[PDB]
Formats: sequence, C-alpha cells, structure tokens
Amino acid sequence: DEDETTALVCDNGSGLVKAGFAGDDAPRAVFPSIVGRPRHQGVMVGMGQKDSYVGDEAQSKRGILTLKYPIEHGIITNWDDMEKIWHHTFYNELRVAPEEHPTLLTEAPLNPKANREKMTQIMFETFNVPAMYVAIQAVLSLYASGRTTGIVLDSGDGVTHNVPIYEGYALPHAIMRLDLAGRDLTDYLMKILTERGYSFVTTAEREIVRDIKEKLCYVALDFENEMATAASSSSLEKSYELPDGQVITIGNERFRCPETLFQPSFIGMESAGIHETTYNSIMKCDIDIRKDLYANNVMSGGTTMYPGIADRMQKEITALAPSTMKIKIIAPPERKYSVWIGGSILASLSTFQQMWITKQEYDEAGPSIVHR
Amino acid sequence: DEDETTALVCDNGSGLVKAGFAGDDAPRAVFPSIVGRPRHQGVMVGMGQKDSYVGDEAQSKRGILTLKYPIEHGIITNWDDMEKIWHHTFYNELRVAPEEHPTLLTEAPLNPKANREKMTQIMFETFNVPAMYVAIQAVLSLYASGRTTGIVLDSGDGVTHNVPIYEGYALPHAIMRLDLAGRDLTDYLMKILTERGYSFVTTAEREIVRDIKEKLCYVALDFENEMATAASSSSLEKSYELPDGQVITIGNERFRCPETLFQPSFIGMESAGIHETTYNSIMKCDIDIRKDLYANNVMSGGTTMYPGIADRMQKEITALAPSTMKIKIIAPPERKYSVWIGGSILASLSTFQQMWITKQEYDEAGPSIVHR
Amino acid sequence: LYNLKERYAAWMIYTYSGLFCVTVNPYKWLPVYNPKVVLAYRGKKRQEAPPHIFSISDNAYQFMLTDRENQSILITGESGAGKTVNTKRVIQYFATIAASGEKKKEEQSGKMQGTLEDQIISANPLLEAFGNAKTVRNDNSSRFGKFIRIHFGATGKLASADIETYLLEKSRVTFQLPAERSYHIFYQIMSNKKPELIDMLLITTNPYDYHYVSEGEITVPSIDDQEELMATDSAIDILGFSADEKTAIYKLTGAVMHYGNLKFKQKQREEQAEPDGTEVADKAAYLMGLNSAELLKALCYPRVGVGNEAVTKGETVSEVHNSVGALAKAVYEKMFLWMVIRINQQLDTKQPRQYFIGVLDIAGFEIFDFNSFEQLCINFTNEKLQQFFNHHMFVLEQEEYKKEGIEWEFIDFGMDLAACIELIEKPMGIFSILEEECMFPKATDTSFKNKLYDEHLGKSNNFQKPKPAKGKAEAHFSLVHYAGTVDYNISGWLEKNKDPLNETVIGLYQKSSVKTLALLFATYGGEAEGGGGKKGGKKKGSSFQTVSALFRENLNKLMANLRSTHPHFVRCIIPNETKTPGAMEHELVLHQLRCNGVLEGIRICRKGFPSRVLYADFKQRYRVLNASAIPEGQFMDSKKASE
Repeated sequence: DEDETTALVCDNGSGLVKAGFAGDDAPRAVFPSIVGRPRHQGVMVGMGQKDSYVGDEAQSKRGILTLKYPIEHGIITNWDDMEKIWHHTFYNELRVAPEEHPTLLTEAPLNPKANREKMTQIMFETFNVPAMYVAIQAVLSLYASGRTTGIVLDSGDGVTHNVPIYEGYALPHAIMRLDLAGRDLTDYLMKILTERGYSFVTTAEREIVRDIKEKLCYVALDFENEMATAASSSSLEKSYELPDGQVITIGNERFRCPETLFQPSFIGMESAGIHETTYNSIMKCDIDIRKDLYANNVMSGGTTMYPGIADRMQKEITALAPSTMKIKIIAPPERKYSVWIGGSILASLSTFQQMWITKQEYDEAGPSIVHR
Repeated sequence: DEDETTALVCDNGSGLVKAGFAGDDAPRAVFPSIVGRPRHQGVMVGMGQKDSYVGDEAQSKRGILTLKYPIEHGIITNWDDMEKIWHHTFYNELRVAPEEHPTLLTEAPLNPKANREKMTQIMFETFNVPAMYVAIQAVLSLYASGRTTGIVLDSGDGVTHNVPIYEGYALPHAIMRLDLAGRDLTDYLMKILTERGYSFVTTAEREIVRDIKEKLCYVALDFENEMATAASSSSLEKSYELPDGQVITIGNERFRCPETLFQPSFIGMESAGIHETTYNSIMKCDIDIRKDLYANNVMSGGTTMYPGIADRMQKEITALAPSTMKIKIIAPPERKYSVWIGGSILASLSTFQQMWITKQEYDEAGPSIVHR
Repeated sequence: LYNLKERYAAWMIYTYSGLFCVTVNPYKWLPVYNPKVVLAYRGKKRQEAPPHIFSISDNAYQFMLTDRENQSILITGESGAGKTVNTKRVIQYFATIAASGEKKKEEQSGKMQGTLEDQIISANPLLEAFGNAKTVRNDNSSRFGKFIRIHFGATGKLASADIETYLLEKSRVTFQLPAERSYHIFYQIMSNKKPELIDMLLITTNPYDYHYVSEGEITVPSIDDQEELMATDSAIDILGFSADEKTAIYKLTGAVMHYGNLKFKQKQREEQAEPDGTEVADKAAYLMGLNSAELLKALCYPRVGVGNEAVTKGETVSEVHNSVGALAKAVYEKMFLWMVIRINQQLDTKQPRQYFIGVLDIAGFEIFDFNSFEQLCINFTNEKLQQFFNHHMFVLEQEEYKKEGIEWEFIDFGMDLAACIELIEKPMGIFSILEEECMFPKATDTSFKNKLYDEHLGKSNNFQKPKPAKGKAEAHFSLVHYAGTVDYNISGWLEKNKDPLNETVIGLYQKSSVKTLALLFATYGGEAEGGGGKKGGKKKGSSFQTVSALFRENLNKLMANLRSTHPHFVRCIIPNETKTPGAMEHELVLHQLRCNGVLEGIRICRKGFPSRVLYADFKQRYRVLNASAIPEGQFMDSKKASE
C-alpha cells in the first residue's frame, strides 16, 4: 500500500495535463497546460496579489494575464513555467505532498535525452519525490490496449505521431511526427464556420467553436460522396444552440474539419496525412515485423476521437497495404486517456516496483540513471 | 472609531450634492449644486453683506443673484465655485471640521486624470483633510447592490451613463454617455404641459413642474397602446393641486415625458436611447463577460426612479439580446442614493482602511498618488 | 519544567520565573488563601517572603502609593488553568487590605447589597451565572474576558471599580458540546429553588424541553444550581438593580430558551417558511412585551429596505431557524453587556480617585488543530500583550545596566513581534481586507481569501499558505506568531463578522413594553439612518461595519490603559488534563510555557546574563556568606547592600 495507493501518474500534454493515482480508471485531474501572468497590478475581491495563475484559473481570467504554453508540440520548452504546472498538480489539484509519493511521468516520442535528465533533476531535487519513472507516451497507450507490438497513431492538442513499438521498444528510426492536431483543427473549423456566414466575435463565441468540433464533428468515410450528399441536402445538417439562443447551423463543415487530418492541403500544409504517414512508418520498419504493425494500429489521443476515424483509416491503409496483409485499426472508447490509463496499470503493477528510479539511485548515479 | 465614525461621504452631482457620514443609511445632507452671486448691493434684515450663496439659500433667493452650476454633465467645470460648495458641505451642512475627518469623494465615469489630481490638491492642500479617496460613481452603485460585475445605467440630473464593471474594474472602452437626464426631462414636461393649454408663468409655477414630474410621471410598458388607451379615456388622468387651488390635470403626458428616455427624438435628439445604449455597451465588451452583464443591469440615479422603468427596460433588452440569454434589470428602491450608500458601506468597511490616501502619501508622492 | 514540577510534588503552587508569578492548579484544598497569610504578605517586598500571589498583589498596592503610578495585573492561562479563581482571590485581597467604609463594616447584613467592597465582590457571581459554564476542562470556565479597574483613593482607600467585557462565547447560548453545558443561569433557574420563576417564565424544570440548553449536559455534581440561584439573585439586588430589571433579566433569559423551541414549516407548493404554531411564540412574545403575530411575520416575511425603500423579503425554513438563533444570541449578549454597564453604574462613586489597579483576565494563546476567527482575535490579543511585556522588560533590564554601570547595548525586545502585529492590525492587513470585503454585497469567504493572498502572499514573511496535514482539518493560512505557527480556517468569517440580524424584529424590540429590552436595542435603532439604502456603509448611522471593527477599538482602549500602568504579570498553569493534584504532564506544561511568555522571558534573560537576582531576594538568601558585611549592606541599602 506504501506505494500501491501512493503512485502518481502525470501525463503532461500540449493542451491538457491528465493526473491522478495509479490504480484509478481515469485521471483525477484534467486541466489546461497554461500559466498566466497578470498584465496589470490589482486584486480579486478577498484575495491577495497573485503572481501567477495555472490551469483553469488562467483560462478564466485570460483577459488580464499573458497566457503561456510550457509544452510546445509535446516537448517542454519552458522549465520555469513547467515546474509551476507540476506544483499546481501536486499541491492543489491532487492535494498530495509529493515527498512521499512515487511519480510516473510521461514524455514524448523523440524527447531529447537532456530533457528526460532535466525533469528528473526537478522531480528529485526541487519536489523531493521518493522515486519516479518516465514512460514514452505511445508506449503506454499500446500497453493499455493489452499489447506490446503494434504502431500507435497518437494525436492530441499540439502533435501527431506514429510510434511503431516491438516487444515494448519504440523504434526510433520509424517514428513520424506531424505538427497538426486538435488545436490547428479548432482554428480551421473556426474559419469554415465564419466562412459559412458567421461571427465568433466575443471570447464566449471563440471558446465554444471548440465544443462544436468535439460534439458535432465527424470523419466520414467516402468524404467524396459526402460533399455530394451535402448538396442534395439531406437531413445531414446539425444546429447547435450557443451560450444564448443564437442557434447556429452546421451541416456540411462538420466533416470538412477532420478531412483536414487526411488532407493537410486544406490548411496550407504540404506534409503528408495521417494514413499515409501510418503507412510510411511501416515501410521504414523491418520487413518481418510489418505484418504485426498492420494488424495493430492502436489509436490514442483527443483528436482521434472524431467518430468514423477508424473506418476511414481502415480503408485508407487496406488500400495502400499489399492484399496479402491483415489490416486492424484498434480505437478504444477511453482513448482520450489511453496514455494515462497505460501508466496507471503499469505503475500499479506488481512487477514495476523494480524499475522505479529511487533517490538512492539518483543521489548516487546523477540524472543519467533514469535517462537509460 | 477614530475614523469609523469619522469618514465622510460626499457625492457631487450635476443637480444635487449628497453628503453624510460613512455608517449612515442615507445622506445627512442633500441640496442643490448652485453658487449664487448677488446681482445688486444690499442686505437681508439682520444679516451682513454676503458675497455668495450656496445650495438652497441660492435657490430661494434666485431673483437677486446670478446662479451658477459648478458641475456640467458630471464633470467639475469651475473649481472656484466647487471649493465653495465643498466648504458649505463641511462647515454648514455637516458642521464638521474637515481636518480631522477622512473624506470619500466620488467622480464621474471618464473623469479626466487631471481633475482627480486637482480635487485631491484642493482636498489635501486647502481643506487639510487627514485622508481621502475618490470612487467612480457607477462602481459604488453596483457595489451597494451587493455585486462586483454588472453594468450600471446611471442617470441623474445632467448625465446618463452605462458603465460595465468586471470584478470591480469599470471598463473604459465600453462606457457610454448620453447627455439627456432629469433636467432635460423637466423642461420637456414643461412644454407638453403648457402645450396641454397651460401657463407656468411665475417662478412658483416653474419649480413645481419638476414636482409634478417626480410624483405623477410614469414609464409605461407598451407606450404604444398607452396613447391608444389615453384616447378611449379611461380613469388614467391625474390632477395635481398647485401652490394655490388651481387644479391642473395631467392625464396622458404623464408618461410622454419618460418615453423621452427611450425616444430622444421627442426632444430633437438624434442620439440612441437608454435601452439601445445598454445593449451597445454590452456588444462592445468581451464576449465571455456578456452573459454576466446581461443578468446584472443595475439601475441608479434620480431619473431612473420613474415607476415601470425596469419593466420597460426588461422587455427592451430581452427583445434585442440573443434568446439564449438571461436578462435581469435590478432597480432597488433607495436608487436615488445608490452611489452614496455604496460609498457609506465601502468607507465604513473593515478592509478599506488600507486604500485611504493619507497626507503622508500625498506630501510624499504628489497628486499622482491618488490618481492611480 | 523540572523546577516547577519538583516544587509542586511538594505542594508548592507558586514559583516565580522572572517577573512572572507562575501558579499551578492544586486540584485540592490549601491553607494558602488563609486569612493569616493575607496579613503576612502585607507590607512585604517579594524578597522578604516566598512566592505567592498576594506578593504580587501587595507590591502593586505598595508601588501604587510609593511611585504614584497606576498598576496592573495580568492573569492569563488556558481554559483549565483556573484564572477566575485567582482573579477573584486577588480582588478580595484589595478589598480587604484597603477598605473601610466605616459604617458598612459592621456585622449587620454585612456584604449584602448596600455596600461595595461587596458590590465589587457581588459582581462576580452574577457575571458568572451568565458568562460561565461547565467546560470539559473546568466546571466553572470563564467564557469571556475581563478588565476591572479598582480605583483607589488618595489616602489609599477604595473609591471605585470598573468592569469591561470582551469576547463572549455567544455560541453556548445555542449550542453545546457533548460533555459541556451552557451558561449556568439556565440550569440555575430550572433548578426550582424559586418556583414562581418557572411559572413566571413559562417553562418547565426539565431541560430537555429546551434544545438550546440541553445539547450537552444538564447537571454537574460539583455545582449546586439551587444555591447559586440565590447567590445570583441576591447579587442582583445588591447590585442595585430594579426589580423590574431584575424581572427583565429573568423574563428575558427565558424568552431565549423559548426561541430555540420556535418551530416552522414549509408553506405548501412554496419554499416559504410559515409558522408551525403559536404556542411558543405566544410565550416568547409575552415575555418580551411583544405581539405574537407581528413577531412571526417579521420573522417569516422580513421587510427589508434595498434601494431607497423597504422591500418585503421572504425566507426559507432554514433561514428562519438560523435568524432566530441569531437574535437569541444577540439578545443574550447585549443584555449581558447591559448588566455589566448597570453594575459599573452602581460602582460609580463621587469620591475622588487618584490611581487605579487594573486586573486583566483573558485567555492565552491557544493553538488548536482548528483555528477560526475567534482564535485570531484572541491570539492577536495575546501577541500584543506579549510585546507589551518584552518591552517592559527591555526597559527594566536596561535600568540595571545603567544603575550598575555595566556596558550592555540592546534593542527593544518587543520589536521582534512588530512584524506580526502590523500584518494583522495595519491598513492593508488581515482585518482590513476582512472588514472591507464585508462591504461587498456579493463577496465570498473564497473571495476574501484571494484578496488576502494576492496582497500578502510572497510579499509577507509572517504570511504563509498552510500546512494542511498533521492534526489540522483544512487549509487557508498560517501566521507566524511568537508562540508559533497557527493554521487559520476562514469559513464563516465574512458572516460572523457582519453580525447579520433581522432588522424587522429588532424593530419590534425597539418598541417593546419591556423597557429594558427596548433599551438594549437603542444603539441599533439610532444608526439605521446611516445605512438607509441597499449597499453602503452601516457606520454612517453608527452601525458596526465589522465583527472586528470594535474588538480592535476595545483592544486599543485597553492596551492604552495598560500603558499608563505599571505592569504586573501572573501566569496560571494547568498540570494535567486528568485533574490530579501533585501531578504534571510534561509536554502539556511545556506548551503553556512557550505560549505563556515564560520561556521567552528566560530567553531574553539568557542574552548574556541569564540569572538575575532581585536585591532583597538576594540579601536574605546570601547575607550569611560574609554575614556581617553582607547583612549590613542589605539592611543599610536594599540595593547598596547586595553591592
């Protein structure tokens, strides 16, 4: 129990932090990855002067603060502001004292060696956690779907990745990163919806375009004869009621937004798209392992939640793969937390105890120890 | 007690001064904002030659003096004559010595920086008050209705304003000023009542048109089919008995006077009216704060006291606002003193002590100190 | 720790620790308060006699006439330390050793109403019935603080007295912990020694009929409610109260019981409160000189005044029950205050006064896993009191090194605490932020909280964010007091600090047939002018703006009175939670010592030249060393001697 209860799992994202206790089924804490700094001197009624704001209080009060994102494209870019988000996570969100809890953290696919050593330096030397561990994100997603070999298409708020994993070892030279994700996708909907003849003028109009994207957006299979369908004008249309009455209608654009993930050309991106990239990762891997990867395309991440994403991907890679092959696109329902759940499982596991980096290992080996 | 008893609250208006002690429920002193200067040399029986007259003695003796209004449209226009009204307030009306009383004063919505510094220069350097503070009027009105975010429609004797306030900070760029108020409104009634076939000939006829406006005037909802009602001639009519017998009847015009506040066109004004202006203030503010402002339209000022003002405004902005919105027009009964009461509360408060500008701050920082 | 302990196991309760006069609860009887002792300690410096309270108390007197300065005695300790006992005992002392009403001295209804020396005394037993109760620690715990000014004459004979009350435990009136009980009075009255009373008040003799007063315990073996009732009764009289008033008091004390019996129910299809009967209201109404109806309306349909008018507001069941309770408490309090005033009034004589001796009885810094508003107020009081000492000592010390000719320079010892005090009492400090927000019609505890931080956090050292775990219950803010770190919970503060009362009802009181009740409310009725419309400042009309606004004013008026005084200190101690004579838990006594000031006086002593002997205390004990030449020195000049 000492640490059975006690292991923490913190998944640091570009848009959201997911956090909680190893053992739980889902994150106890989910909140924006921002750190707000007040543009002016003054106070809220009853509070003192605050130097900084994190998560939702930074989002809610955004009009008087300069908002900053510590993690650009999955990589920690500002370490002063990240230690601020961690502090908030332990002390306010989970309300635990960190110096008696083992902490499993996550990093990104080709996270620079030096960063994995730096967050270890900050975990052990400024938070004084007993022990910690850094798992790679795609690797926890795979594992949370039971398996050990497969290829994960991972897509969240600032990055998309393909991480081919074989008997647990993520394959460095076959990993692909596509910098277009849910953030890019909300801003494109924004324009095709103002372009539908609308105005997201006040900040209460801006924010909810993102809630339109999440609730009403679709990834149609045969996106071709779906536009064609749009035109005959079926009961395909969908009206959403705004903060007030102002019933906005979205028929068609509803799927023009996730067609951006297959066609980056919709947004002036010259890069290849999700399905081709799944494939290219795969023809960059060893030959003998390619049947395995093909029957185990595990999807994880908030942006892979658009319904019919899996069917489109299913047919997208069948028709690029040699017919002798078995294609299989696994997309679980909890996928917006796969990464986290994979960490919860792993860290609560009976056999993981012997991989925890302890302060004994650290004080004796330097940050190098956990770096592997 | 030193200053718990001792804080003064002086609300300077275009028509009236409201004054008294922080702590009280209502102003100890209310009187016209005039300064009379005798047109001829001579005396009243038993008095000496008087150079000047202020408040009610200036009104009562108006036939031999040239009357002057120091505050034009809420802004202090003559500083020689204002120091005269302050002097009168402290020494004669409240009969206090100012050099041992902290003084909370009020200013108008976009009061020029230089004025807030000038009345501070006169408070500290010619009245020698221990400490003082200048609150913005709409902001004290809001606060006296308990809240901190809302939009105040403030309307008195020379100005009308809309001041959107968010967690206490009045929003400069969303404030609207409409120069038509109770003064304009008494003169319009005057004409629609002489136009009813009457004569307000002597000064005892002039003054009481204003007491007709206050007692008998109404703001009808559906001002349309209220004129229509007037015609069928119901028992809608209302006769007032003059200083003498001369029973004057006012049926209809009774509401044609406050319909001027929604239709400025009744008086050759091309500006928009109260309700549209409430609204425009609101579509000039941030988007995310517009649901707050809509559910918190606080009314203050002598001219917002016309019964049924709130119902007309209620329906005036519901029908301009998106139906998804909650409208809420708060109009308290003490509203002709909201501003003052908000100051009484605030200045008698336990936490306000640390915002008082003291002579220590001033003698050391210059007028800049209180200016903020 | 060890010295105290040893002389206790030997049954010596009075040991000095510098200037202090430590006192340990015997938990049994002692011939110390002995009428022989009283004399013995009469005219003796504390070096001419062993450690004892009369030493302090006599010296004060002495000093009083010798130096022509006023004096003070500061008694302080935890709930079970037994201060009242001392306080009282000190008081008798004064009365005895300097009375002489000449005519009042005879054995003819001696000490009955009609003399002060008695009034002076009789005072206690009234206050005690109303401001005292069975605590889980004491059986007669003081639930309030107090300050008496014994105004001595020119000659040196008694002339006047002056009481002042601080921080009364209003909550007992409505609540009570399981092992505790409410004020005595209630139980006194229902005891049945004066049966008329029961019928007069319209109550029963079974407390379980009055929820407000039987939530905890009803009977205490060591107390004879029947005897006290008279004590109380008789005291009132002596105190000069009018029968009527003496009738108001009673009648008023029963109304309050009744209130807690007032019941309500939800109006059908409405969320409004509607009276669940006019059985009790009737009694409460009559007893207060009210009208049942008018009363139940005001209660149910509170008619407010938002804007420039008076808007009738409807309340919920939960809202009523709570408002009632608020008046119950409000009324009791006020009354209590009044009684004190009335007492003071009798204790007012025309004879000249040249000096006084103040006896202050209040609580000491107590730390709980749960520290709320009340704790701050008390702690703050103590942290002040402490600085008050640290200074007196600095002043004092420095005289010696000046008298002797030593060359020691040092900074005021008070200074160390100024940091904490400023943070609380200064303008942008806690109280202010607390009392400002109270002006915001739509503020939250949460609101207040943030304001507290944004402004003090990171910028102030004594200011800190809590340590939520250990024996503590939640988080908000810790302070760094001299005694240590106190973790404060801010929840209810805003309210508690606003003293919200249904003004409609108060209205009724204000026009009662029961003058006294009417009186008690006057000061509320006279400030309403000032807070006429919604929002604003109550102070405009003389109404309190803060729960804390006075406390401060009173605490200032006090600490000022304390200054024009020659401070004399007394620290009361509590041996063991278990109530056993001759015993002591260590850490329990250790605690007190830190929060007492005792350990801080030792510190300041040790900076340096630890042990410091008072001259007579020096003569006596050591004359024998060069017997001839040391005795001559000590006798020839109390000081020059030791030299």
